[PDB]
Order: sequence, then C-alpha cells, then structure tokens
Amino acid sequence: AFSRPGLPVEYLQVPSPSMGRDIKVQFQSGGANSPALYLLDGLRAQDDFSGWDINTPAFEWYDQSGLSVVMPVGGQSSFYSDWYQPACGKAGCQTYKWETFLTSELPGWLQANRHVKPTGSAVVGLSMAASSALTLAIYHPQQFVYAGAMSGLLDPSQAMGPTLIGLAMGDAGGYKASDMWGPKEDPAWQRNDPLLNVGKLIANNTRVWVYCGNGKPSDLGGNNLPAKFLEGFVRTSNIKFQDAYNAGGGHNGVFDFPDSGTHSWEYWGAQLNAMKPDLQRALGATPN
Repeated sequence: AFSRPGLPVEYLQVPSPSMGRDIKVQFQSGGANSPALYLLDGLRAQDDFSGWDINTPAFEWYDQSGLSVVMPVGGQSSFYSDWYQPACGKAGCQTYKWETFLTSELPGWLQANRHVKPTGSAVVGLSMAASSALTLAIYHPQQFVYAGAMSGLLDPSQAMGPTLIGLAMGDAGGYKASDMWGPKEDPAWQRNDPLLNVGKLIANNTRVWVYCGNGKPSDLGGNNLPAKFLEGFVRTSNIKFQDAYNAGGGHNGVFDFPDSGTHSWEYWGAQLNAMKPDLQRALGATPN
C-alpha cells in the first residue's frame, strides 16, 4: 500500500514463514525488473519505520534512480542473522531468522509481487548492520553483488568484540548475544566475522563500499561523547578490514575514512547519497 497519493513509497507486509509472522517493509520500485538496494537498519531498529526513512531523504534521493529501495522494518539487535535461540528481550520473545528472510522469503516475494530482480542487488548497512551487509554478500554473492558497510565493527569475533556486542545487545532491547551466536567459541562468531571472511569478498569480486568516521564531528553534527567514542572505537576494525582486503588482492573496493564523522545518522545519510551514482553503475540501473 502506498503511504500517500502521488508518491512512490509503499509500506508492505511481507510474510516470513521462518519467523512465523509478517515483516513490515518500506518500499519504492525502481521499475519492472530493476535491481534492488537493501538498506539495513541500526542496532536500535524500531517497529514502525526504518532508521533510513526516519533520518534520511533516502527514498526521495533514489526516486527514479532505476533502483528499487527495500527497507525492512524491525529486528532490534538482530544483526540481520538467523539466531540459534529465540530472540528474548525486555518486551518478550520473537523468532529471528533474518538471513533466511533476506535471502529467500523477501527476494521471492518482491520478484513475484513487485517485479524486483532477485539477484544483482546491493545491501547497505550501518552500525550493527554494517558487518551484516558484508556477511550477507559473502554467503550470498549471486544475490548481493554489492555491500556497503558504514561505521561497523568488522571483526566481531576478535579481541573483545563478543563482549562489546553483548553489552550493546543488552542495552538495545535487553537481548542476549549467546542466544544469537552462542558462547564466544561457537563457530557462528568467526562465520559472521567479515574481516575473517574477506577472502570470499575478494574471490567473488563483490563491490565493497566501507565507510567510517574518525570521531571528530563536522558541521553535519552528531556532536556528543557517545557518538564520538563509538566511531573512533570501531574505526580500528575498519582499517584492519581495508588492509586485509588490499593485502588479499581485493580490487573492487571503496574506502572512505575521512577526518570527520561520528556514530550518527547525519553522516550515514550523506554517505548513502554520495554512493547513489556508484550504485546505479555497478547494479546496471536504468534511470526513471
């Protein structure tokens, strides 16, 4: 259903057999059989709207770009992954099988009901979703030939990442990290660690766009200690990723590590706008 008359933005109820419920999805067609752009939300994803629409002119920017914008809604602290145990937070439990939903249910449903090409898509995520995007492309290269990672912890299985992710998950809905990928030594951790699986991005020649601020705010804003420290903190993993990608022979990446930016939406939005033309070219978009 369209949100308003005269505008292309739609709100959808896409059924998810794996999660036993309907997942809300904001959508905007880029035309029949047009490539898809999946925008993943951050750690504190709400159930009403995607952080992308709440905080950015995304839909408006991509209107007529030839790309179909797909914004799933919900999944706080989900990391868009398929969890071992039910996702139990302060507000009860739910089934989290986001990798399944994103790699089969949603694609299929969009192809059949909105004529969205199921392969040759881009998946861009920020914060939590940042590594999710890289990971999705790594295990589903035919579907996602392009992955965008903004301000993410790219080596989640390393150093204190497991503990830090747990602290984050606990503060955002009160979820438990072990319910998702189990204890730190469980194979799930190094499987969902992009820095450790960079070789696949290189082998598959996936178009990679990684972004991360240095912690110093600019005129764009986001000037507060938490936003500054987080950005500075996750930047390290981003550099390690760039070095691994380069060392490994990667030759289809873009690394934007400016001398500014914090962990806030003003920066992620500006970045999503900056990558529009690159996205169109790589996905073969046809304007209008």
